[PDB]
Amino acid sequence: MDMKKRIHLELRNRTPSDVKELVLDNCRSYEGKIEGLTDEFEELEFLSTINVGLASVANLPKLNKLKKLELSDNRVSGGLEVLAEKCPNLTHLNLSGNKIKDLGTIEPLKKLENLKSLDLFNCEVTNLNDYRENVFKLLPQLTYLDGYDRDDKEAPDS
Amino acid sequence: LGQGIRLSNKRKTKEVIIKAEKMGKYKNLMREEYKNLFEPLEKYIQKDVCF
Amino acid sequence: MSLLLTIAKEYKRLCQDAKAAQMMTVGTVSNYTTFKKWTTSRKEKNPSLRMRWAMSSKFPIIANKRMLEEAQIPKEHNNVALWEDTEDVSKRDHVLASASCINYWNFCGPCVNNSEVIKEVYKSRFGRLERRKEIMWKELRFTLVDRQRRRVDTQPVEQRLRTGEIKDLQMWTLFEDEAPLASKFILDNYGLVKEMRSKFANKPLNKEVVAHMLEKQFNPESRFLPVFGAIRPERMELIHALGGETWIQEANTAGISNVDQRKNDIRAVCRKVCLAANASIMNAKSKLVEYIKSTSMRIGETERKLEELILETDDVSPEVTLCKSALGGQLGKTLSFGPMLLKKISGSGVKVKDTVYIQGVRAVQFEYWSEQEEFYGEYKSATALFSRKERSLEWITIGGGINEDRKRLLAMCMIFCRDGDYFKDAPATITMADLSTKLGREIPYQYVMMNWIQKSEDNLEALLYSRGIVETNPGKMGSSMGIDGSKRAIKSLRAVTIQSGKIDMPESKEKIHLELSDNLEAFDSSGRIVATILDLPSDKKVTFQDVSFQHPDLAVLRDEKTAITKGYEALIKRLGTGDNDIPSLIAKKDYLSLYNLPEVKLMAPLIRPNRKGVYSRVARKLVSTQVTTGHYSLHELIKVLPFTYFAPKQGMFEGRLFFSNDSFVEPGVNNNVFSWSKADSSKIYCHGIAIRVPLVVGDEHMDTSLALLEGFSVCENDPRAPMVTRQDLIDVGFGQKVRLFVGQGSVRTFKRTASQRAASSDVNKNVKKIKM
Repeated sequence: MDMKKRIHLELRNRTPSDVKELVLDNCRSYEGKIEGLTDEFEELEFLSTINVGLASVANLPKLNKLKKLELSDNRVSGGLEVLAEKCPNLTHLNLSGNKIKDLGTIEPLKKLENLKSLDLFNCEVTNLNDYRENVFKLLPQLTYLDGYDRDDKEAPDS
Repeated sequence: LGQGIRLSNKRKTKEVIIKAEKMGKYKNLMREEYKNLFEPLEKYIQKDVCF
Repeated sequence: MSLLLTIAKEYKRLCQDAKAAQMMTVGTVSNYTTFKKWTTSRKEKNPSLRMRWAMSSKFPIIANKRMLEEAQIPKEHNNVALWEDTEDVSKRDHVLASASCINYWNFCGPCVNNSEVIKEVYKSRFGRLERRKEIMWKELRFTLVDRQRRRVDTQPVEQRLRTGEIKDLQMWTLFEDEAPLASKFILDNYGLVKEMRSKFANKPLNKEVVAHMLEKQFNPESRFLPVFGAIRPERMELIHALGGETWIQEANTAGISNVDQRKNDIRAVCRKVCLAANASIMNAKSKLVEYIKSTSMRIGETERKLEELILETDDVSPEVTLCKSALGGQLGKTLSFGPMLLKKISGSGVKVKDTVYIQGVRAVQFEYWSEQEEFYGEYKSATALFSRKERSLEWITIGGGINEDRKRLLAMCMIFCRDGDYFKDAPATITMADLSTKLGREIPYQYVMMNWIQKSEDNLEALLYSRGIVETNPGKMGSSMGIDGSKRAIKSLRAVTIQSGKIDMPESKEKIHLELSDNLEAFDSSGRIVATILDLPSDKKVTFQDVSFQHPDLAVLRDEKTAITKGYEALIKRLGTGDNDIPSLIAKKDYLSLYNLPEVKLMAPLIRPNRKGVYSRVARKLVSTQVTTGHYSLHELIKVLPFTYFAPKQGMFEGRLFFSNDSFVEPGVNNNVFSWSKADSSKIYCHGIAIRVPLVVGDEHMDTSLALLEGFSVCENDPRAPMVTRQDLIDVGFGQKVRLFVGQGSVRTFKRTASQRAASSDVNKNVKKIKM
């Protein structure tokens, strides 16, 4: 469909200032660019954007109360600097299914001191040598990776 | 002498095959590398071999 | 926006006038088309001279003005004039511009983000290019060519359609707001429209060009041309670069475009169903029609209905002809007598009776036509032009290239004309058993002799001997044919002429509406037979791929998988409108009433009994999760519901839901038992069979208000109901009324209640109650 209509539909007369969750999976965004988002969304604490033909995350406005994000099934690559300035209080992130080649693209995520879990599956980075260990050494604050902590400790449900 | 040289047109759609005994008959068609390696020995050739 | 307000102001100003008001008030909207012609009418005799003289000037073109200002296009770069403020007489909103101005824009000017959409707009020509690139040329040779003239197709095209089926498609992809009522072709071909719509959406484009290109993408260019060698569109599109009257550029082009495979598969299916219906004795007609409508097949990605493809193709075969006749499909004036092909050029006649004695004295009636008539005939790699006269083959000429084919064509022609003494006194070898009636169905002596020839070559030799033989006179040696099929001999057959060079196939752009009998023999406003079931191969076994024979008799599955499929079908049929159905309940979030449906109660016995509770738990869980929010996938509930009938329990779910026949389905991944795709969201594949889901509600995957149309219908107009758009149409309640605008200059009233019944059955059954 289109992120605009999807959003206007999810907003069943509700102001964009009292919601705590939003989902936009199985939609479309022209040029793989966000469309319809603003800083009006303040109380939002969760987001889900999956399989929407996205390619970059530059347009996303400033969201502080957000503490979980999902960007799987898209083809984003390179823009992880924007996440730090816009959402500094983020804890859970997911990127499985996107275009990720090296670690230099991941380095910015170190500044997300509030980060706990990260999900990278089906990406090229996973096909390297000493990838879990090197990542952990890069992002020490992190504890969970693709659902498994150091020593392969399966994470709980929630 | 082993199997003879082979000819071909530009697009390679056609290709003649010739034996060694007759390479002295088309020495004009062959490329300079093969040409400078064949004339000095034509003396020692009898039919298809080298004495 | 402000532009809208400007349009309103312009409309007001224009209505203030009297003539404009009279014309915009009188008549309907169609008058626009007429008005489109009385304006901007001007032509030229020799645009060539005019063009040269015109371009010679220093500002020869016209162009928009505001587009230039916005494009910051100046009037010079390093001293070359680019345009000048002025007004053309016709447009009044355009300004004269230089040829140098175009160059300026391309080299340095207003850049755009992307333009690969072009490859889709002109897909046919990029396909031409690719097909060319995948060729391996070969040597060139010189010689004479036997180029026969004939009607063929030059444009390879998939899913060839009609024109009425296109004028609609050009709208739902580009102009949906201005769309008309949904036609059947749309409701049937949903995924196709969705595909064509996914590419030309949210793009900056000129739409008229796209529509024109789509017309070309769906038009097989039919031409009457000289041809040599094989006949395939992949070749005819570049025949100009393969050979002429005196030269040939050899090249292999066999493995491209995969066209004729579809046609041969179609013809095989037609033969199969024709034989099946022939197995009957009194209803083969209705049996065949049922087999037709109860069948579908895949083309590339999409699934199409057989009866729809049959009415689009032009394969003149004794199988396709019968089908197209049953469905009342008109067709050309082309005959068929066994494997050969025939076409009448001139003449007339009428049926007449005669008899022959099979063995000793056994009278058997055989018919034959009266006055002289010409015919063209075409067998494998062989052509002929002959004439019949009162049960005799008057003359014949041939231009083939093979002896065997020549002889077979000659024999089949002699038969077609009942020429010879055999039709006067049949041979001893034939008997009453070989006569006719395998199981009661008679056989005219014609096809009898046909199979008698196909049986042994010596029958053919004797038949040829039945034709007069004489000594090859001088000079005619070249134009003579022996018994072996030699271009010359010392003694040759009677009234025969040979030559090198095929015959030019005739042509006629005519159509006829024929019928058929209960014995599968078509008639054309006369006692002539154009097709039958005796002119096709006897039988053969084939394994058809990507096909759907959704009919009991035409099925090989057992009662178990068939029961599963029928349960799924019944469970889907509850996807309509009205309370007690799943859509209303979903809207009301009554995820519980679904567990108590009767259909799940009928499919429950098929569930594995030792773990039915655990599966039930999981199913109910998923349902609530999907229903409570609103983010659901209709293709998963229809799959998991049959398990929610029993009571939950405790246990380890290991990923798969088994039935009682060691066949499972998995919730989230497609398998052999239940498959589907986001591309074609209107189909469900169970055990290979396909199922058409109605379009009543649209979940996350479905697209653009083309998935609600089977839930709406027309009703008596009510001015009280509100008028809304095509997007808010989803927020209505099942059973409500609403006014709406359709296409252009038309408003109606709709109601969100469906009607699954059609007119076929109602017309067919009601007409059967009148012949009594």
